[PDB]
Amino acid sequence: MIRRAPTTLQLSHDDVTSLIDDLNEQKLKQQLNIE
Amino acid sequence: KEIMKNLYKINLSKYINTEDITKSNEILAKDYKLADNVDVVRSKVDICYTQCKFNECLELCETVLENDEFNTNILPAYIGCLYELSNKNKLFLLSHRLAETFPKSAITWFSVATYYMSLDRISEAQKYYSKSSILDPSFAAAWLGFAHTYALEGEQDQALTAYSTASRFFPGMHLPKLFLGMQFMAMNSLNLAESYFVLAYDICPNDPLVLNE
Repeated sequence: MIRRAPTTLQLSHDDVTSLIDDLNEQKLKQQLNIE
Repeated sequence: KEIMKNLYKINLSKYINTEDITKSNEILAKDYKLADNVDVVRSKVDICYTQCKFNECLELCETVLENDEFNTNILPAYIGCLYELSNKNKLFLLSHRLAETFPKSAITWFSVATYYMSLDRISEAQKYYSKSSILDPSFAAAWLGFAHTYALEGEQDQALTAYSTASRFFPGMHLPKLFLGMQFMAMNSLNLAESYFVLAYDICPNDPLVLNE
């Protein structure tokens, strides 16, 4: 019988934007600490 | 009756009480030299198909098909296993020979549609699954492939009715309902998908598709 191709999860744009933002404040954290 | 009971026991469904089917297979293999029988081979191929052992499917069915290449009982499992392995040359040869052998059978047109699906040409598979479905009302493969062609085409509204129609003509077969639940997943309607997945899993406790879904 024709088995369906299983659905595949996709890396959304929203979560990767959230992570890139979090990294920006992450690097912004110690730059003032260094100063 | 000592042999007739086992021969009849061979042909029931494979999902449940699988181990007894295997034991009967070896029972037939001993003391009756019926290991070369075609129907024993069909039972083993369907057994391997239930557990998705597609490589063992291909090897055994290639051994049996060399003797006889047009056994309509055998062919659907072989086409399914070919599409799983995703090889187009063997499917193309078999489909084009079957087209010129049995023009009025639905199996050959179903095979042509499967070849196009291995080639990802959804538009021709639409028509060539419709033809096979029209030719044989009792050919569930045609409905599932037809709804798959809708789903892979891009539109899903018609595929919804297609999978529902496939489910209604064949009560008791989990797989059309499972495919319909995946389409509900594709449409982000999980409430019905919960019940549909549960009903499909009621009879398929161990298979990759159900657990993955």
